[PDB]
Amino acid sequence: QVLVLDGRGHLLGRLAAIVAKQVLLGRKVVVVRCEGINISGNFYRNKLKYLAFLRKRMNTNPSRGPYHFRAPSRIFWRTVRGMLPHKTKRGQAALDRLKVFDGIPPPYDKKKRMVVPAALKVVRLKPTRKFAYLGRLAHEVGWKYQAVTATLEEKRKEKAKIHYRKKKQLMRLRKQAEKNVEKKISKFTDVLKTHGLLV
Amino acid sequence: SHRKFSAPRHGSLGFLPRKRSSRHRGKVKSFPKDDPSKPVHLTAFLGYKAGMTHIVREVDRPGSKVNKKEVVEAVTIVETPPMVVVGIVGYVETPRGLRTFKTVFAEHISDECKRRFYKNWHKSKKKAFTKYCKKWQDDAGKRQLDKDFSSMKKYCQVIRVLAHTQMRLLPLRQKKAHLMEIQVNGGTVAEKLDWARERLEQQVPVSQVFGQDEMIDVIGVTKGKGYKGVTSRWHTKKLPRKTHRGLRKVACIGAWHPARVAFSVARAGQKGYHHRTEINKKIYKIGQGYLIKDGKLIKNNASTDYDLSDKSINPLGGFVHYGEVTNDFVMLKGCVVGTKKRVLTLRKSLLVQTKRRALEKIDLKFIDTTSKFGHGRFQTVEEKKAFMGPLKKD
Amino acid sequence: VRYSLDPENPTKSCKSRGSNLRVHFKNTRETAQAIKGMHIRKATKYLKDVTLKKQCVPFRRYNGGVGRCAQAKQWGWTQGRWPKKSAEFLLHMLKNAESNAELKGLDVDSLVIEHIQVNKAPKMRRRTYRAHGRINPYMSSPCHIEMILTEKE
RNA sequence: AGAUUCCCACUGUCCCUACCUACUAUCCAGCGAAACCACAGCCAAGGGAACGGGCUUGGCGGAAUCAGCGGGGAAAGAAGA
Ligand SMILES: [Mg+2]
Ligand SMILES: [Mg+2]
Ligand SMILES: [Mg+2]
Ligand SMILES: [Mg+2]
Ligand SMILES: [Mg+2]
Ligand SMILES: [Mg+2]
Ligand SMILES: [Mg+2]
Ligand SMILES: [Mg+2]
Ligand SMILES: [Mg+2]
Ligand SMILES: [Mg+2]
Ligand SMILES: [Mg+2]
Ligand SMILES: [Mg+2]
Ligand SMILES: [Mg+2]
Ligand SMILES: [Mg+2]
Ligand SMILES: [Mg+2]
Repeated sequence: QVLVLDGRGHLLGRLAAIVAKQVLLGRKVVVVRCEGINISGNFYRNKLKYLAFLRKRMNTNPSRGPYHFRAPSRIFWRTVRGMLPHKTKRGQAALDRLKVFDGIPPPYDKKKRMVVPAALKVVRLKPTRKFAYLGRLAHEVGWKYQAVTATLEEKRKEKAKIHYRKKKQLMRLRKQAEKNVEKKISKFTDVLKTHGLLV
Repeated sequence: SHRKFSAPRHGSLGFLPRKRSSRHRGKVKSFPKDDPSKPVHLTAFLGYKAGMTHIVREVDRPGSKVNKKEVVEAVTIVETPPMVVVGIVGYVETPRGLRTFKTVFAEHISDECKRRFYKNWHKSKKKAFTKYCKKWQDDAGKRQLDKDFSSMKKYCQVIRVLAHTQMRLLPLRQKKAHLMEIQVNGGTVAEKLDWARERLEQQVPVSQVFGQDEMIDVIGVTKGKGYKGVTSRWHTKKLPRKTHRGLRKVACIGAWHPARVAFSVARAGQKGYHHRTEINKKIYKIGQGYLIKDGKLIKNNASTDYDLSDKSINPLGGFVHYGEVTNDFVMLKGCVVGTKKRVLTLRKSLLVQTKRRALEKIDLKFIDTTSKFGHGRFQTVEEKKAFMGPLKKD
Repeated sequence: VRYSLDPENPTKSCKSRGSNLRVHFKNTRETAQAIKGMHIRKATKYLKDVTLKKQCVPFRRYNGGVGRCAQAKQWGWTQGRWPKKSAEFLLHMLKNAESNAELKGLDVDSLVIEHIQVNKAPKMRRRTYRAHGRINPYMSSPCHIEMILTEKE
């Protein structure tokens, strides 16, 4: 009853165009690893496109000014808050369904994550164009936590290689008892082929 | 239109929340960087300001007029009694910051530290946290201790240590003590933790932390001066005499069309009692306390190589507003932050100090005894007697 | 006479009322809101420790320019003051009400005050003298008081 | 006790600001007013009777209050001399 999403290879506008509709239609969405997102256009143009937003501070008391968040999470939450009516009680009661994380926390690693195909760089971009990462961007613009994230995204890949090995190890045992037995399940398959399940 | 004549700005915008500091004791924000090369060692230290005095030394720098001349300088005196270790505390490394992990105290915590945790020591029944000290004599406790320590072997990255000051040795009025965390830099966590496990409930003096004339930083709280104006605060000019509604003001606050007022205009409020962090104070001398051996006490603290009198660093009639000094002392350079009887936090240097003036080695010649309390004209007691003579009071 | 809020049982309730008293109205409203649910042997100790600057009375509504005090941190509020007349002129009322709680023949030292009420009053009139030959009025503001005790063990 | 300029002596007018004192302000017990007010009060741009406190598109927002403060409210005064 709760969606999950990856963040590698997906675009920024195309993902937030699916998610700002699926939240308002009553569906809790969690989007993890929002530093592998990449942006269209080359790098230095999206950096001058962003530093011309960092130069815009309210003049007389910038503490009331535009809160410039720098993390790639609170940037993806920024560019969802724009696609929502965030002044009314149907916007402020929708943003408490969304939950954004940098990296990937332990409550959402032992779960199968879904992947949107309509927002991928290899689909929605010609392959002779340029793209730009978001993580190396936030590091260039004031994010202090790549030296922690890179090794906590190293200890789980090492844990999942192990979980894939013991997934293969139970599958081979399954196809060898499925080779020994089928003398006595010879009749429970001539009823499945004529209904289309093992072709 | 435009301002006709240019001018630089009054004050700095780097310190703008000029408010009464929410903490009296200084707080270290930035500990130095470790490497697994050096052996383990502490970084910060906690003391108490007393007063000021002269000094007269020789100068060794080539390329100036003052070479091989007897200059004078002005120092402070910072009394630093030995500190006590009462517990360890670890830290973890997260993307959301740096979370604390686990804290382990000692068995017999003194009552100087049982105070700080209370407000009204007279009315309380002094249930001084005596369920946790059931975990150092029973064999159901030293399991969870050995697993807490193996957890901070494995999952911890930075280890600060809890230390409190020692108040019985001071001529101050109060009887309460200052706790503080101090980071241990060194090798791995196994070495750092096996080092600090030994020092548990011990005294730690100054010289096993510092050395000599290492450039250090001083974090402290300013003298406070009440609710001063804008002339005493930002140091502007005064209006002329012919005014009507005062003259210690600022005339044009803001422009018209920005209908607000900008936040950088000098306004009137609190002055002093702030947090500040001075860098590169150099140490000249680390003395020693009044130690009593062979019946009587020996007090040749300020005996240099050339005076070789037996006088100590207490002047005539004690320091003003502090008392007398029995413990050890460091001898800084220049003024420091804080009024008298103010607690002060020392720290080693952040920076790779390699120049020609922070490598100078220091020889003293003559430490003064100036009883500020009145103009001084003597140095010690007996010379005043062997010079005035006998009195009617005798 | 007929009071505003009717008592639960007039066996157990004693009444009192003062008309056309010369005090202020706002001070008396607030110090007659701090007193509402207490006991009578506590109220007559409080209203003396208001006199001698021990416990304070917090201004919650009529708080224009009223400075703060530290003793009001018991009531969980910052602004208090120590009014004297408004504690005399409704203490001499709890002696009237106690004497009528004896005349009716109840138990005195278990009364719980349940109802107290202060109204506005007809304003008096004087005048003062300002510049340019103008005259501004200088009126007062008295008050009416009525209160209903009740034995609640 | 009239209006102009220059030199001598003197000086906190000024470089460059400091410190002390009296009555006030500040807090308390007492007494206790008026001028004013359509509704009320956070900002940038846009259009608009061409310089909005409210409408539009965005930035954002946490009770109740004390001493100060003069940028604004195209502030108050007077049916423009
Ligand atoms: Mg300029
Ligand atoms: Mg004038
Ligand atoms: Mg002196
Ligand atoms: Mg003195
Ligand atoms: Mg009110
Ligand atoms: Mg008058
Ligand atoms: Mg007249
Ligand atoms: Mg009063
Ligand atoms: Mg307009
Ligand atoms: Mg308006
Ligand atoms: Mg509206
Ligand atoms: Mg104004
Ligand atoms: Mg105007
Ligand atoms: Mg006209
Ligand atoms: Mg006219």
